[PDB]
Amino acid sequence: SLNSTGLAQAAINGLNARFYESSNARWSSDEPWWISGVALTMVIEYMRRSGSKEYLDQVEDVIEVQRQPLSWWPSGEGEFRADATDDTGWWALAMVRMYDLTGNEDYLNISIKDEAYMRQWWTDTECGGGLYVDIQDLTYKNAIANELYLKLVASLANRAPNATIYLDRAQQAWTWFLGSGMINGVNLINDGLARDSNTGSCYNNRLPVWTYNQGVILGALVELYHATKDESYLLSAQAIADAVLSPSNGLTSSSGVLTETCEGSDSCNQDQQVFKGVFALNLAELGDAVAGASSDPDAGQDYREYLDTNMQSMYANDRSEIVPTLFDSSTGDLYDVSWSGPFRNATMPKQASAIGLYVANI
Ligand SMILES: OC[C@H]1O[C@H](O[C@H]2[C@@H](O)[C@H](O)[C@@H](CO)O[C@@H]2O)[C@@H](O)[C@@H](O)[C@@H]1O
Ligand SMILES: OC[C@H]1O[C@H](O)[C@@H](O)[C@@H](O)[C@@H]1O
Repeated sequence: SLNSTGLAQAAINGLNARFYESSNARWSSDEPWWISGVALTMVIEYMRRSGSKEYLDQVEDVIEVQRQPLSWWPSGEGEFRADATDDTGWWALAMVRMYDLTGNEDYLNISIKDEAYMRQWWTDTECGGGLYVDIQDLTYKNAIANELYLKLVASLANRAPNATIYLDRAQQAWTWFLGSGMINGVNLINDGLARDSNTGSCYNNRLPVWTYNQGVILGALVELYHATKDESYLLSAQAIADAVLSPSNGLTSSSGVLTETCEGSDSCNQDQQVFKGVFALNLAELGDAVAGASSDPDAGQDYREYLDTNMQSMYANDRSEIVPTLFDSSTGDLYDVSWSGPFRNATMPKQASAIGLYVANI
């Protein structure tokens, strides 16, 4: 009915025409640096699922420049090692995807360097495990930094030469995450952990439920299944997904459209504008593993129909075409944050989220 591959390329062309900076090999320097790594992930995954290699040259140029020691964190010594573990995690998983697309061991070596870098802030003395997100302060063990790390060690357990240690690290990380309390009573993941003032024990801080905190964990459990052939990991991922799928949990609208919790008040900041695309791409990873792990043709079809239903709503209601000029013949599509509301503007985080949903249906 619809060509998700064609609309994905048009969305990537719209991302490049309005937000790419050739002089810096980066999308929107006025936006967070880690979202540029998410945009790189979506472009690499587009090329992987579609078999195309249009943006290969552009993406290697981005890596070569962003590999260098960051001006705001020279102690990281480059290779995407930043002042925050989650920032490093986004780029590390992008290198895992580039290694899957090209097979170049160079990109896998970056993810290995990033794993050892992030492990430096894993402590068993607080919360019984987990790593911090604020490297400079060490005051928060949130969900995203531990979900990105868990998916990284689980991915290296399937690709790295010394994969046994990465499997043990991933198995012990999922054990800590499941026992941390971040997964609440409805199988949704709150934002992070809080520390008791007197006892020191950690507990769910009951902070907002973000869509991207229910996606990265799915890809981690998928990789944990590919490394162990244990369908128990998928069943855990299906429970988290099914909770997001249920309209009674507030994440799925009555029309069946994914809605971030800030969309109602129109207060989604620069970070939250990209959350939805991250979940969609990871949900496609979970659906692909579920359909292959069983013989039922209807396996994972609930997840495919959801991504399809969300695509048509974003197409019909959130799309906007770039105006071609007599000097600038750049064609492409632009998208806002609400996958069902109206198009009012378009920024790079919302554009990257739109690409993720199109790629999640290829
Ligand atoms: O006051 C700091 C600010 O950041 C922390 O939230 C981070 C992350 O855990 C959240 O998922 C996203 C959501 O926008 O923002 C940060 O990256 C928390 O300490 C949060 O309470 C706070 O607003
Ligand atoms: O309250 C839980 C959590 O919320 C804050 O936003 C963070 O900065 C942490 O320091 C704290 O532990």
